[PDB]
Amino acid sequence: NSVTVRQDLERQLGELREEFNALSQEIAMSQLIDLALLPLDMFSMFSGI
Amino acid sequence: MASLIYRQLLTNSYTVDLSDEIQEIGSLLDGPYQPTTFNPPVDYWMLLAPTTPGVIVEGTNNTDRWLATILIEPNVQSENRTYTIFGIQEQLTVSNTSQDQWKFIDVVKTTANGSIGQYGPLLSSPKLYAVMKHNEKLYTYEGQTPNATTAHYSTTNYDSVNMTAFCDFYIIPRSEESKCTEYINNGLPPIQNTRNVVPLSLTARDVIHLWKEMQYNRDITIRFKFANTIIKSGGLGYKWSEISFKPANYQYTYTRDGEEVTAHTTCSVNGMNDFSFNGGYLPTDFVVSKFEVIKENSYVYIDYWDDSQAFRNVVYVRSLAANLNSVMCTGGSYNFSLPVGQWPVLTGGAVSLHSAGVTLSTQFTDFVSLNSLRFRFRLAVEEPHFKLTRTRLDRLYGLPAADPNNGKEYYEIAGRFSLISLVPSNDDYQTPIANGELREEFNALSQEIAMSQLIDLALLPLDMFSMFSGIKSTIDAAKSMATNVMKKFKKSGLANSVSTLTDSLSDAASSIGSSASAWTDSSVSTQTSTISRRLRLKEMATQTEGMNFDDISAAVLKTKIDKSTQISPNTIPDIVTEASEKFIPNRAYRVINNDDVFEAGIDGKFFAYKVDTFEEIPFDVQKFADLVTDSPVISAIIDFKTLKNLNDNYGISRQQAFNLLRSDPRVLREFINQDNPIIRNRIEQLIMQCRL
Amino acid sequence: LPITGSMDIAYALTSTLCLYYPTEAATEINDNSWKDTLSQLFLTKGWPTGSVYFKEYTNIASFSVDPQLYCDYNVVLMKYDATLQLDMSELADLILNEWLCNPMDITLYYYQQTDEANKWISMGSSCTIKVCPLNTQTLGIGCLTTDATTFEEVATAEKLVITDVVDGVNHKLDVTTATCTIRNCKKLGPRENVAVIQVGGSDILDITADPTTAPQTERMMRINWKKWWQVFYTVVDYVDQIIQVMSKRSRSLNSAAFYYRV
Repeated sequence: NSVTVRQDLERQLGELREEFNALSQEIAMSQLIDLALLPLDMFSMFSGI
Repeated sequence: MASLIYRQLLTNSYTVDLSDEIQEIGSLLDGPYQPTTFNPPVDYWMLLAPTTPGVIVEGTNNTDRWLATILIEPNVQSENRTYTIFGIQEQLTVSNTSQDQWKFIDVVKTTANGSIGQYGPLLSSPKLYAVMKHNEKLYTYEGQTPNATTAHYSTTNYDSVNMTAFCDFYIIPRSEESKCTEYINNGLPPIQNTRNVVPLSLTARDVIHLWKEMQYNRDITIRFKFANTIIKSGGLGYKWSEISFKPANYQYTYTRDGEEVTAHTTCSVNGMNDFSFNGGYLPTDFVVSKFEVIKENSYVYIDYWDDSQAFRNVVYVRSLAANLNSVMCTGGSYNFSLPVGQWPVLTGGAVSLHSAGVTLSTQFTDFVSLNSLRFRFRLAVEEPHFKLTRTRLDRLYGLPAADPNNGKEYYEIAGRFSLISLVPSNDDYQTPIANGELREEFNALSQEIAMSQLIDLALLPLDMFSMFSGIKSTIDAAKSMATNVMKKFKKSGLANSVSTLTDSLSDAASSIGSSASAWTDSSVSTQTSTISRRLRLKEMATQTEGMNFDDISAAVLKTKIDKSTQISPNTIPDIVTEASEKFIPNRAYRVINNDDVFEAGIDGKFFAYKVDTFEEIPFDVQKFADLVTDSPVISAIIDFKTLKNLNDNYGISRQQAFNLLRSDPRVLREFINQDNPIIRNRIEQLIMQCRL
Repeated sequence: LPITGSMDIAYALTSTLCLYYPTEAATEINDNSWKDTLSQLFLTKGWPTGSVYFKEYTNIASFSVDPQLYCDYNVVLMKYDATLQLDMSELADLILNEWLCNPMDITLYYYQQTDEANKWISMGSSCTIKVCPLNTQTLGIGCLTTDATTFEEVATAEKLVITDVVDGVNHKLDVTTATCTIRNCKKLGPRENVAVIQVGGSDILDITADPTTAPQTERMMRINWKKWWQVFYTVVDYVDQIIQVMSKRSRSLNSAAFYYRV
């Protein structure tokens, strides 16, 4: 029974694009290929989400 | 391939159950209405809901008995109370043990001027009464809540019984009986479930209501109010029972750059809270049963109607959106009336309104039915305090249902709404402003489709999205379009066939082949035809190679759906269900075993040949049945007749023939390009058969 | 379109000029025929007769009302003061840059920013711009959706305002829509047809909202003064450099406004 707290905002989509572009180096090759080999689905996508 | 649309259709069909559950929640009360006189027909119930003490309802006979109803509030001990029964005053004894549930008592006079008694003990928190008149007997609610029965009497002149009430009542047919108890034994039903939301004049006939898109982007200035219902309990005014929110009506006028637009608005609230301020148990003290306040988990709805060139095209909506601007509502002082001492005063209370949805709605004023727009509003709690002085109620937030008017006779909301309507334009002029043969047409339209594009489309599989992404839809009906087609498809002939095959397979875990199996269960012709008919179900087993018949059926269905225009959204499930079964009764299948090929036809054809030079081979049913159980199966688009005619009249190479036996799309399309008359004849004969 | 040439082969008016002056200069000079004298001086310099127009403005704020110039070559003399530097910078940035605007409305629509090349421009007599942000579910933060008093002030008693707020968040605006009109404009690039000659002391005229960038291009000039005729003589006698520092219109989508191109 308190006044509703102001909902938080979201990180700017431009900053999101900058961060995702900068994250390029930290990716392995063979492990990524083997992960792409494994099929995914709606339940497997958000396991850590 | 393109057959996948069938496989998904029966796959996710189970989801309809969930929607069906919601449908049963959405599967309706008529009322409320002004207290008047009428003759409610037989097979109809009376769902009365009074709140104010007084004579509730009475059925007049003038020749048969007198029926009277008295409502008694709690917190009153054994005393005598006076009411106005049939216009003649009468005293009645009242003794109540329950403290938060009101009680109804039936009074019966043996004749027009007989003796007076009190019986029919009813206790209920929502204070709801049920009366029925059917099959030479009168029904009335009897028995303690929640589960009870109906008292039965038999007195003459049933159909002429006209019961005059003094409260709000609902009329319901017999079939909603399961609803009625659920709407009687389980609290006051929400107001949005009603048909005639506003308690205004009563009508017994209310009905809930090639093209071109038309866009209307206008502006609205909504002025709306609230409405309180206050009742005083028993005793001598020392305590009240209910101070609640009720629907309100407001009709006004404004300017829209010249026009004196008449805007009719109605308001309602749902999901409210009920704060309980329970006083002392002594008979003489300030006690309040329920204090209805609005909080974050409660919403307020506004129904808006006004004459305009936009509102006259709302019956069919393509898209709808709202961009309202939030408006604050603040309450005023509400002073109670306590005869002795200082009466309590309510102060404070303030909220804000924001728009989070919109749809169509129904509204009536006198006898005019309307197709109104219902705007859904979410609420937010604010800074100003809300307290009840003279007591221990402090530090609460919201807005009380005591005096939200705050002196102002209207609350202003200004915003812009944009909707897109569909209007019947038989040409590119004469656009209106105000608001079977399909079998033959579908069968006749099926002679002009091309072949190469048909094969190309049959190569690309479809899904639940591509099937309806090319057809225009109405947003009201597009909500339930996949749901209805899947519900009708789960009752299709193919569904029965697959269910029977599964049941037989499972039962087999307890002929014409080598041993017992779920597929070996002119005599040769008949047995082979039965085998082929059962093998038709293999197309749902994903054990095929290359293209299949169902792919062609789906492709032609898509093409003729796109080309056709005389089909309503209510008609698609029937067409799909009939087409998925009746299409292509003349199916052929062939299987390969050690350079030998056996082929069987549903119509009764059976042949066998070798892959080297296409020499006729005597038919052996045993090996066919032995191998077709577990082996690749390929739809015989090119059967033996076309293949032999091609091998004779045209000099094909081995690769082409071997791929044709496998029905490779590339070589078949190459033949289509060459425009060989035999392949054209085969394709056209196959296509012509596609009709209802 | 591509350009093909060479770097080893020896490869090598009819325009308009507008001079902008404060009315204080006209008051100080105390003459009526000095326009004729300037025209004849330009004719001596090598400009055709009757090819120069002069435009006068009552005040800096008044000239900030739709400042759209109408010359191919533009040089404007700007008054100097230390108590109105913000509006001077606003006028300089609006004149020296090209903008493409869109109509707006505050009582019906919400607005936001997504790129730093887009800003809000309000022009008219006086603009009392007030704004506060919202959340995803449209609830005021530090403000109420209907209360016009809790709205934060961003512009008061200003004749021309260029505002910029944090991008990516919807906002609600309040102003009297009878004394000033607002438009949503994007900075397409540099406007090379104009130049500002700040007649006074030190320059604070910033042409960007980015603090880390302090662009001092060759199209901004500063000069001290004690008599207006000195400034006029310096401007007229040095047309060559101030003209070769500018260029023609580079616009890809021209606007609809009056132009003076004889």
